[PDB]
Amino acid sequence: SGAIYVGNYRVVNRHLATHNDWANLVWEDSSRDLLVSSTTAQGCDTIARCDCQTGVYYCSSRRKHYPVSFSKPSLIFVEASEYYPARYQSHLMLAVGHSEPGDCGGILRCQHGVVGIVSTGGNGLVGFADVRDLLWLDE
Ligand SMILES: COc1ccccc1CC(=O)N1CCC[C@H](C(N)=O)C1
Ligand SMILES: [Zn+2]
Repeated sequence: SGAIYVGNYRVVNRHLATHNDWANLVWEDSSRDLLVSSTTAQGCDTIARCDCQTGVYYCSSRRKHYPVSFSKPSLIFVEASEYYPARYQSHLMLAVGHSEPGDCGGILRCQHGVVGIVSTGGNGLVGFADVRDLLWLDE
C-alpha cells in the first residue's frame, strides 16, 4: 500500500484505487498505473522537479528504506497482472532492489522530494511510477 498527498490530491496505484478515489476522480492513466483523487484535507508532500537517478524507496516487505540508482522514465513490458494484461507500462523507472506485490505505493524520494511510487518488480528488480512530469499537482 501507499499514497502521495500533495495539496488537494491523493496519488495512488490505479490497481489499488478505492471506491472513494473513483467517486472523486481527478485523473487516472491505466498505462502509468496512476490514479489521483481529490481530498477534503490539505497535504504537504513535496514533489521533485529534477532528472535525478539516485534516491531512497520504502520497502514494506523488509520494513526498510533502500538507496537505489534508477533509470529514466520509459516504456517497459509488464507480464499479465490480475489488474492488467500484457502491456508496455509508460513513465516507468527500474532499479536493482527487493520488492513484492504489497510494496506498491512505497515512496521513492530524492534530495528534492517525492520522485514516484513502487508500481512493479520481479527478479531482484523494482519499478517506480514517475510523478515528476505532473506539474499540475503543484497548482
Ligand atoms: C511490486 O510488484 C511486484 C514485485 C515482485 C513480484 C510481483 C509484483 C507485482 C507486480 O509487479 N504487479 C502486480 C500489480 C500490477 C503491476 C503493474 N504495474 O501492472 C504488476
Ligand atoms: Zn531530484
